[PDB]
Amino acid sequence: STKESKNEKLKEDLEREQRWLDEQQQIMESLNVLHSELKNKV
Amino acid sequence: GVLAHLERLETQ
Amino acid sequence: PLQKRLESVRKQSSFILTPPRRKIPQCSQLQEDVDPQKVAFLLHKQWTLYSLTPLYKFSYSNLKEYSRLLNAFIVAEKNIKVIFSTLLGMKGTQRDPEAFLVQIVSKKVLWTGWFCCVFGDSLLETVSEDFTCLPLFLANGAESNTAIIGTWFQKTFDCYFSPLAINAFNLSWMAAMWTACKMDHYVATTEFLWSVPCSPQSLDISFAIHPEDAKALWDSVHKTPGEVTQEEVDLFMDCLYSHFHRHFKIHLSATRLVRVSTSVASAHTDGKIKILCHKYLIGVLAYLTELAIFQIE
Amino acid sequence: DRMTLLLRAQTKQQLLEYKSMVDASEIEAKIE
Amino acid sequence: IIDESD
Amino acid sequence: ASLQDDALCPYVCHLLYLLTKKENVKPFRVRKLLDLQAKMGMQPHLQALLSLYKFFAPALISVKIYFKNSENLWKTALLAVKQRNRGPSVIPVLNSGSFPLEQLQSFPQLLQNIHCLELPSQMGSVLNNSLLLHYINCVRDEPVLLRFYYWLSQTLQEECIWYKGKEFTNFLDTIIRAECFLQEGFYSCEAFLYKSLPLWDGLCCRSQFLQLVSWIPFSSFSEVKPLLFDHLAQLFFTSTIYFKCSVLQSLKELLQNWLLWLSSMNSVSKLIHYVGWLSTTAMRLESNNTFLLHFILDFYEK
Amino acid sequence: SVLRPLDKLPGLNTATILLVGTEDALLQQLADSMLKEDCASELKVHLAKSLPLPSSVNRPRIDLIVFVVNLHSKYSLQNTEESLRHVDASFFLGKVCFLATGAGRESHCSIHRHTVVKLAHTYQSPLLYCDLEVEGFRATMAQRLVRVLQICAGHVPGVSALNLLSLLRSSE
Amino acid sequence: DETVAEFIKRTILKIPMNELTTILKAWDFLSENQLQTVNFRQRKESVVQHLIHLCEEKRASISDAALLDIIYMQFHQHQKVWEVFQMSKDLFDMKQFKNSFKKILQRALKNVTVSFRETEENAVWIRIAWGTQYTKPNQYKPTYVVYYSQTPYAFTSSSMLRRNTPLLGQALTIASKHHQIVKMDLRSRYLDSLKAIVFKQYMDSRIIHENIVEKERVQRITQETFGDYPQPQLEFAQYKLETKFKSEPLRCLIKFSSPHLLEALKSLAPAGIADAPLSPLLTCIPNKRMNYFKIRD
Repeated sequence: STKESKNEKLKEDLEREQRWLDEQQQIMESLNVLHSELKNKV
Repeated sequence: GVLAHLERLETQ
Repeated sequence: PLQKRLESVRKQSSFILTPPRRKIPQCSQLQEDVDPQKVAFLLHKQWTLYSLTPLYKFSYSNLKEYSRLLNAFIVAEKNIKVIFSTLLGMKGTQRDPEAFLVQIVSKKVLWTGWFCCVFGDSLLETVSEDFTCLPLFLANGAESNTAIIGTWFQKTFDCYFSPLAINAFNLSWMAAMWTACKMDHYVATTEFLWSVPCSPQSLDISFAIHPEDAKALWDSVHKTPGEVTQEEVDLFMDCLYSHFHRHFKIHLSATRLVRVSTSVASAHTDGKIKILCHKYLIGVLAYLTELAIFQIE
Repeated sequence: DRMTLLLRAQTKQQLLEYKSMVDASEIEAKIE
Repeated sequence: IIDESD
Repeated sequence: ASLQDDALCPYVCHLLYLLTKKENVKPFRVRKLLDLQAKMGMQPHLQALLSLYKFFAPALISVKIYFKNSENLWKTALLAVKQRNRGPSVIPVLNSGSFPLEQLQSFPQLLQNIHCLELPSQMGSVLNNSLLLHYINCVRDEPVLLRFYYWLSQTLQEECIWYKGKEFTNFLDTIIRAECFLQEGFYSCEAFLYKSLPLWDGLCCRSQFLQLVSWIPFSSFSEVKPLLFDHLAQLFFTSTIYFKCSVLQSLKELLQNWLLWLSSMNSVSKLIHYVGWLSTTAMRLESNNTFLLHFILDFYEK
Repeated sequence: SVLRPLDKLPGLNTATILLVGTEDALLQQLADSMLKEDCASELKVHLAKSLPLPSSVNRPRIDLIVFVVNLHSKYSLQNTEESLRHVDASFFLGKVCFLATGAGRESHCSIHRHTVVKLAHTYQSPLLYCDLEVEGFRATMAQRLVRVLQICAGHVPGVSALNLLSLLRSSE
Repeated sequence: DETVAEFIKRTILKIPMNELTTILKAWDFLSENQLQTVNFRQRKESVVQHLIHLCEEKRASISDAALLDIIYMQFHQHQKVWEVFQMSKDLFDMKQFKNSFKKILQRALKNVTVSFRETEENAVWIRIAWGTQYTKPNQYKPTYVVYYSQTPYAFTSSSMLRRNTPLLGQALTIASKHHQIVKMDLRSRYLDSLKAIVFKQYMDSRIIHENIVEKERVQRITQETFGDYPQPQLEFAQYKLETKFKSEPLRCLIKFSSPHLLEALKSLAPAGIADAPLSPLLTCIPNKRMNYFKIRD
């Protein structure tokens, strides 16, 4: 029963990890494009 | 999850 | 940055080092910048203790802005006014920031708040430049006003007041500390208060000693001149307990000390402080200032 | 049965401890 | 002695 | 310009309180608002708008607010579920060309305005608002570190003293969820656990405590053992076998986190030797129960 | 009368515990928590106020010594150090333990916990912190004491009192 | 008169409205029909105004108002502190006693507001309102004296009696046909307990307890010293001691405060706080009929 419980726990944690990874991705492109725009403006 | 499972095991 | 060395210093903070001896305060007149009327209003009054995290972005110039903001908050909560004043001369060192008073006047002062820090440098040694370190708060007035002011300060400066507590060890130490102090005019006999631990309210022993007898016993159990040591405090308590047991065959040692009053000042476990004599006032603050740090750390 | 064998084991450990105590009747790195 | 004279 | 009308004045003030940015706080408007305050008096809505103007432009002044009649007349049930979906006291209520924090309600807004963000007066709402957590992850600002440290430490102290429970458990669960992010441990929790571990019975909030030891900052295995691992062994040698498996899981998670952070070696070697000594001692202790052996072997695979 | 661990012989799968302190009601409640559940081995509980223990020719082996200390009163301390002079050093080899009550309430702790920590470290004896007032904490300490009794009594093969002392030893 | 009207109004305001009806049943100055004309479910202002109307319809005086105040005191008998006077050195009559007391108090200076009210167990209750040679006696600072016929004891509430104490004592002793009158140092608030004290009218065999002889001895000694009967409800004690140190005599001063004394003291020995035999200074409180003590070497 511990083995199942940890199996679904790891599945949920992995899904949350992909969620965070996806969000920080567009965070990174937004930050990079903002930095490039500021660099080009000056 | 599994930690909640162990805790419900000590509940017994 | 500051966080790393702060982690290290509270890692080094363990209950392994011996309690250091404390220097007995000497008769010190009020400082020149200290206004006698302001302290006279402060002294001979009851104060409730509060420990505070360092202020964030606190300026002593825009006091009127703070007063009007508190007034606006109060009227939002609901013939009263809020007054901010700056009090000089009660900082332990130049490092300790300037102290100030806040008053509620019904257009007759009803609620007073004091923010201060005396000889408190460990917090000042672990703080950045933006913050202001006055971790000592004294409240005198209605509890509702105190709660409202605390709510405003929590919303504004991102801090809390914590009700500072004093145990029996600290209270006995401070009792010995002021009974070591020399008072020219013994105007209040020393008095201790106890409370037996029992779910129904039970007997509360109050034990009073004549100031001359107390001073004689102290000097008998006084070994290091100008300094107080843990052995002195322990022998003081042991002599009192032995006297009580010789009188009544009752082990007072199995009882919780709850209030200690002497000629100069009086303290209570819940956080009540009464001050009578100015000559040691400043030193008093310094001692209790350490407790705020000991609650912050 | 099981109670007999567990009593036997406990008596064995008690006897070993008593033997160690009677033998011992006659720094920190060494102890470590 | 419990002084009863007060 | 609708502030001249005294029938629209409170509602116009309530609208401007939500609409005002830093660019809108012009000197002429500050002067006219001060004159209107002098004419009408320190009205609540006027004072709220004036406090916002002071926040945006403090130099022009010296030279979460309730408004009356603000009842939502259009509050249907579906509008309520949409308003609650629009939000993606233990936690302080948040109080505000920098981007206003209240206007931050969408992910693209944060993407556009990450550079011009402003630190909140209180950052407790940062915990349950992932939007500000994104900027916190990289801000690396010294003052906010101390501000959050004192905040969370005193919050933990007051919650613990008030407990002696479900709200405390939920708050600690939220703290753990935030700790899963940032890929690094906090120090307020570390200090609280150091203070409370010797006093810890082992069953008050065991689920909550054992997940914080997983996120412990890397340190030499010579200062934590005298203060931390001694009471850990004290509980381990005397508590339930399931609690032993529990602390084994906690320490293996700690080992995983430490290896992840590092990617020195003497410290982890000593930690492994210590956990192995605990392992063999407990394996003897429980009449050689394979239940703990499974955790031993899983830890060793990790 | 100095107590000795090696005076008489124990019963068939019998274990005994001793609790010395001042608060009789707390000791009674702690013993009630002790005997809420009984393991395979029979358990005997003894309660006393001070040492030396009253003379009794019918005394069985006392395989464990536990001193309860309240940080709320120095009287309990003075009791503990006065009673400590009526026991041989052999008990100090893992047959003695200290349990402090009320340590959580730092406001109510009369004596500072550093004092009792130093006292325990001086004699190299295990030190435990618990709150007898709380039912849950008392129960947890109950299985803790039952199982440390099982370890020290020699019921489980493999370890002895000095082994658990080397286990429960503090760094400093 | 308006003075008696406002006096009655103040007394009614002191009376809780939940028992006002009983007051009337104990007052009986107003007819029962007048009582029926007033409902007690309505507002406090309304009921007090109706009572004022009722008493103004009849003739309001000082004697009836004083009787109402006396009966209010009877029903409460918990708001004042009582002291006990002893007379020493056999025919009694109510009427002549009242006449003599009234004559003496009138001869005191010129006048005094004196009212009598006989109660069960020969408890004559006397309300006295003092007045100087040039002013009507004040009804806001009254005193109460309780006299028991053919008895050597009397009770007095001392709220303002310290102004003229010997006058009341000499009047009481001359009215009681007794020569010597003294004040014992015994002061308390529970008047009924004073009444009682002055007249003396009051399993898991696996556990093997050790030192059980000590427990059985201490409980037996405590039971023999105190007793199964509920101890009198005494609330305040104070000892003034001056004895040689033996460890220039030390002067000590202790005060015992407890909502229920003689019970926490009863539980000290079972709790182990004090020795099994308590000191005589605490075991003779009901025996010696003494509450304040003085000790010398």
